[PDB]
Amino acid sequence: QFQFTGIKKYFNSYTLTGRMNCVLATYGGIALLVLYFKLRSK
Amino acid sequence: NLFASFIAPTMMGLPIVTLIIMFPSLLFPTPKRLINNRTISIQQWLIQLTSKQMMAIHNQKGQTWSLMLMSLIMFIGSTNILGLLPHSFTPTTQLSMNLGMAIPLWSATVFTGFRYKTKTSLAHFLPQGTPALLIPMLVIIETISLFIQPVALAVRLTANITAGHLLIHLIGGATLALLNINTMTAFITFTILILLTILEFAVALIQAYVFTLLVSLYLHD
Amino acid sequence: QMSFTFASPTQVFFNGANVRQVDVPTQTGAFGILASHVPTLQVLRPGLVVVHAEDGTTSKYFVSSGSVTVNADSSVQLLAEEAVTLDMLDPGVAKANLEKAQSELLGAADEASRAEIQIRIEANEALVKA
Amino acid sequence: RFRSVISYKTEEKPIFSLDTVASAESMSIYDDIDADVLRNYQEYSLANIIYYSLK
Amino acid sequence: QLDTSTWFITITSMIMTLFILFQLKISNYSY
Amino acid sequence: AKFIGAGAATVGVAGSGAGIGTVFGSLIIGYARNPSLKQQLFSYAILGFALSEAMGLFCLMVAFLILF
Amino acid sequence: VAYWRQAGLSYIRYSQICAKAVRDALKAEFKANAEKTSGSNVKIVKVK
Repeated sequence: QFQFTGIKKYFNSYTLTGRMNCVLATYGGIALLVLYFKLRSK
Repeated sequence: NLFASFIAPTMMGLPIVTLIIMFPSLLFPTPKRLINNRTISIQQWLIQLTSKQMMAIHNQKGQTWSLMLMSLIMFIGSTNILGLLPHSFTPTTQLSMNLGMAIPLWSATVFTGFRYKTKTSLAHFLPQGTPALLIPMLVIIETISLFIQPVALAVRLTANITAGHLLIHLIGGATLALLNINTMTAFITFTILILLTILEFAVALIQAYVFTLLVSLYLHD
Repeated sequence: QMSFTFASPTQVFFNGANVRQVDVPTQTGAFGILASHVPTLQVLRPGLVVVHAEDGTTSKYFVSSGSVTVNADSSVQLLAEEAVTLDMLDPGVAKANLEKAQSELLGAADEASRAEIQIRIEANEALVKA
Repeated sequence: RFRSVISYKTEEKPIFSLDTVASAESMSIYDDIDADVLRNYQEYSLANIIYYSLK
Repeated sequence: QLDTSTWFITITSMIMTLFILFQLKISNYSY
Repeated sequence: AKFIGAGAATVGVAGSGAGIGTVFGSLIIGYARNPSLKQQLFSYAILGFALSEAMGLFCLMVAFLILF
Repeated sequence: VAYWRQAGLSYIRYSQICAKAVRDALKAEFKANAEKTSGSNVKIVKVK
């Protein structure tokens, strides 16, 4: 709403590199899948 | 028994980990006047004092990261100090958020270095100067040394706080048990003495966590 | 293998003499000089300096302040403001001066003047030992 | 400067009592130095040169 | 105990708070 | 037997940390006296660090061999 | 740095004090060296 314009410069200027959270998401998903498989094996 | 607080993501009918982790922000009022009350003047003086001691190394590009680092240090420091309360629940105990903190910033630095200074960023693996004729041996040393930074950076934080709380709980249990058999105030003396060190041990961890990232960023900037 | 010159603003004791070793009570601990010692530059403190001659005899002198210099070769220049021998000293007057300087400490008011008094008591206590 | 009972010569000598200029490459051979020591050493060298000139 | 494979909520909430709340409040400062 | 042998042989890498701490400490004090000669000091330091880490790696390899 | 330093005292002042202290301890027979020292013969005239 009225908060995007406050830090819009930051988001589109310098956090471009820091915006790579894909590695963390993939690692978390893989860990969760492995844990689910282990739990299902029982 | 002992492992009750740690494995307890804010037990309730609906999880309230978000409420617990968002609570510390309701202690930093935002300034709205030229001259303000006492409670915010100290905060801004402290922020000014801390800023000039750490971000005074980077030339121009590292000055952009100033807001992120100050926010990070204030957040971790506020989270750790609030956990000393008798029945609190420190979110920094959990490994999940520690793992979700280290990886993004480390990745940002490492592939920011390659984007602009690829020639020099590739050279940092080989130590500067002539290292005799042992080049292939140390080349594989520093590259594996690269990958261990986030793991240690998370694990030390995940470990030390739990160790401290375990010590406090065990000493409390010990001083409770010895009430029935004989009289010994040495144990409560140990507790009150250790509490000072546990109180002042958090801020050192905050400082080390921020400083290591500062050094890592400055290398590739 | 040494050229030692122990001079004073008034008289000269040695001029290019060759001795085996010289022991100096400088600042920041004692010292020992033999053969090709590493170069150094240090000031002195009130104490006793002994010089070992090639024959084997040891000559003794008392030094108040000055400078020490050992150069690249085996050349040593020891220039001191004072250079005296014990035979012209009185131990009793030394003890009396020390006794007065003791109460001078409590007599002092300001830390600079008491620093001067402390230098006084340091010199008096140093000399009464021998 | 006194040269003979019937002649004399006028001369001057330089002073490098500044600490910063003293700390140069050639001083690296001396290996037990400190800033305080060099300050005291220059202090003494000044009085020595003055006394020699008067005499 | 610390590894129970329920790590989604904490990461989401931490990202939200750190990257919105604290930066916005800390930006309104003078020096 | 394999598990306990592996768990006992892994201890030998402890000395590598002490040696690394020693060499790096010497470089710090050494640089303080003669900053001009910082070029030659490193070569020595690297040599020592590499040698100690090689000894530690050798012990680790022996432990891995006894495990398998 | 010693106690005399950081106390308003210079090395020359300390040398003067120690030399005076040593000269005091001399025997009365040899006390003619005060004539030789006689360090006070120069007056000071400032610009204003």
